[PDB]
Amino acid sequence: ATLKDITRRLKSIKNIQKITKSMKMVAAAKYARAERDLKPARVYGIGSLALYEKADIKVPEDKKKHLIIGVSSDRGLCGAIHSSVAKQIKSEVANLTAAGKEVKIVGVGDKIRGILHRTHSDQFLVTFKEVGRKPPTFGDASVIALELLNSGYEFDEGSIIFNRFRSVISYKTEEKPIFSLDTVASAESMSIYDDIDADVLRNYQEYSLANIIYYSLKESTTSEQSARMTAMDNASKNASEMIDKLTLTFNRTRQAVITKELIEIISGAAAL
Amino acid sequence: IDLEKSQQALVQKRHYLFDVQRNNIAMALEVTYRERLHRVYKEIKNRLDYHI
Amino acid sequence: RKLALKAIDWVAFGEIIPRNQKAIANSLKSWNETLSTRLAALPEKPPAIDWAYYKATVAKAGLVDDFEKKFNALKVPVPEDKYTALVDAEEQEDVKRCAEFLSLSKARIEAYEKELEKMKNIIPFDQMTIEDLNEVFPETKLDKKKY
Amino acid sequence: DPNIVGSEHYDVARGVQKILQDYKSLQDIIAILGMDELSEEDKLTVSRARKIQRFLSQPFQVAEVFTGHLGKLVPLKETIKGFQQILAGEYDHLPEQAFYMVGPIEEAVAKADKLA
Amino acid sequence: KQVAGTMKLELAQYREVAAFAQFGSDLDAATQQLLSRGVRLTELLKQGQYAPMAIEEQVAVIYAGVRGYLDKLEPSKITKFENAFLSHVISQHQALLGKIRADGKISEETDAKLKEIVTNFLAGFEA
Amino acid sequence: SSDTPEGVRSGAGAVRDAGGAFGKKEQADEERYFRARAREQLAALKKHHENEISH
Repeated sequence: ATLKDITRRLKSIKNIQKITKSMKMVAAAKYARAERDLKPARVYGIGSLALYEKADIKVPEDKKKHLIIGVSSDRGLCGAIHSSVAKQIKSEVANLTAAGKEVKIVGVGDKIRGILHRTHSDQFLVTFKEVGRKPPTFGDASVIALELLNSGYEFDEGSIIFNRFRSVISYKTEEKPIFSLDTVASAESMSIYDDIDADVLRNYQEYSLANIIYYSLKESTTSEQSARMTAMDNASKNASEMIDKLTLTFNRTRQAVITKELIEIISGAAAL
Repeated sequence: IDLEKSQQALVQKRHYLFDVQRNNIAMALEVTYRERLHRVYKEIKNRLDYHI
Repeated sequence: RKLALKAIDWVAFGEIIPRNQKAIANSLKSWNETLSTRLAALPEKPPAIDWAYYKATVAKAGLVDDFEKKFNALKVPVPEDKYTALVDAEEQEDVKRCAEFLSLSKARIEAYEKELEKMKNIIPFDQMTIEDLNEVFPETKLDKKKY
Repeated sequence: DPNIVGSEHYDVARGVQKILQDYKSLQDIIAILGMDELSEEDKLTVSRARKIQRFLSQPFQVAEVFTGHLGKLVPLKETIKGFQQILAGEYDHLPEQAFYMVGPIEEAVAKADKLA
Repeated sequence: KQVAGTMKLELAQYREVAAFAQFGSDLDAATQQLLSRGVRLTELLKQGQYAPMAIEEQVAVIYAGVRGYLDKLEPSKITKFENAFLSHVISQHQALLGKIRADGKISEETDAKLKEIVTNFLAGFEA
Repeated sequence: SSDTPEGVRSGAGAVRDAGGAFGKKEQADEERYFRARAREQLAALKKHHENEISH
């Protein structure tokens, strides 16, 4: 704790105070656009939920295969967005693989695959990258849903997990079910339902896969930005408390070396 | 070929455990031998060490 | 220097393969490592008598030179040889099991040597026979083949 | 020293300084950035070294008159046994308010039994 | 100079890149091979107290670290691997180490004999 | 105490001047990027050199 060491440490946190206060002003604009875009696509996911209210379909007893899809960005510094999804995913494959069904997961974005490559390194169909650096769109959901068919894996039950944006402070990780075989998609509620064939229900459910990935590309991007604002305010408040405690230590250490060198001279004259 | 060589390489595994048993008990008996001599070698100095 | 050698027996000696008796060998080599160098520093000989050295320069004799004269005139108490029963009785029962299992696999080699040579008997040509091909591929009684 | 204090004790000694240093060497990053930007192995030298700091505080005999808590004396062999069950990871479900101001290790699971 | 010349650079390569403590991405072909060579050479460098080695007993144990012959262990077993290795070479291989101390260098035929001894011992180390 | 010439201020590039646990978190982060671009580039060299001869 000399005078040089206190200065160089105090000079460092004065840099980190500026960078995180600029970085909050960058991510305050990205959230302010990503708040705007979600309410148009709010009515897009109104329609696919309204399908299942009038026709109540469930996964009846057991499947031979399965899917788990989990969305994220590739960017860090967002707090508890990515581990609120990976720990949800490991809370279901432990709950499954005892009823006998085979599970295979796909993680869109890099940060899910980073968490789940040391334990779940075997149930990976494909991986994606480059999500959320540019704003996500609908043509982005048609590359996930198209390469998901050039895979050979017949899947008969799946789900997707995303953070439902609630407020600026709060997000809620939710789940939504996916009915993908035509067997479960043609059941007792579908008895009234007309002209669609088995070959048309082949067509209709596939557009819902590009749809229901698009509803979760608009939820997990707003919540990843508004937790990149709130967790940067708290790196900026926690830096103001560290320099004001280091200015005081600097001030006492500055005064105590003026006095130290001066007594070396007063005693150097009077000893002659 | 495998069911012949399963009994072939087994009896070479049966004789390994008898080489290991024959030297372990021969050595573990031998480690107590000089250790019996060590303590008497220890005690004959300590009665000399007390007097000097 | 009473000391015995051995053979290189570390690789497959943990692969003894008992009825899931992995701890039987995994504890066996663990005793084998520590006992080796420790009994080597026992096996050769004891060091020089330093009891006679400083008792000669000591003048208070009576219980000094006589104690080294009495206590150093006897035999070394050696150990007992109690490990002989499992030496012979455990060994030959695995060698007697070698006799039957090398012949019960030999008939399984001999019947498999007859099973392929009968497969060469069936066809002498592509267009060979309708009964010699009726050994491997089967026939049965009335109403067996459902489809 | 492993020959004087016994080689089992000497390894709980040096092995509990290793987990304590590694909590100190991340206090720059935890104070600025957050707990939530760490790996999964280094959220397990943080949660295990906050159970170890609290399990070094003991109620003294002379301090009963201050706070009204019974002074505890532990023996030697029940501290070595009681830290190997925090280093191996047997108590990783109990909270950290249970390792605080208790004597031998069985009071820590008893204080954890109280709050439920 | 042969074994600690390459060690000096393999440890220097380690220290530039091995100070994160927070991982997000996975590059086992790219980075995680090099930092696995350091922890095997860091935990090799630890020592005891009042038991100092020799130089040819040092060339042997350092040979087995840089030549890839330890990347299939666990790092919590290398301090245990060392004393079992060192007791085996002083006991069974005394005429080996006397050609390193006398001839100075580790010759190419001396490189040959050591190539089996580490692998023969690694075949039966943990069993 | 920064809105005064008498009150002390900081330089540019002082985080890596200290030597803390952010100066280390940045010196290593740059090697974990520019070691893996060094074999995207390295692989392409054989082809690029050939291409120069071609045109």
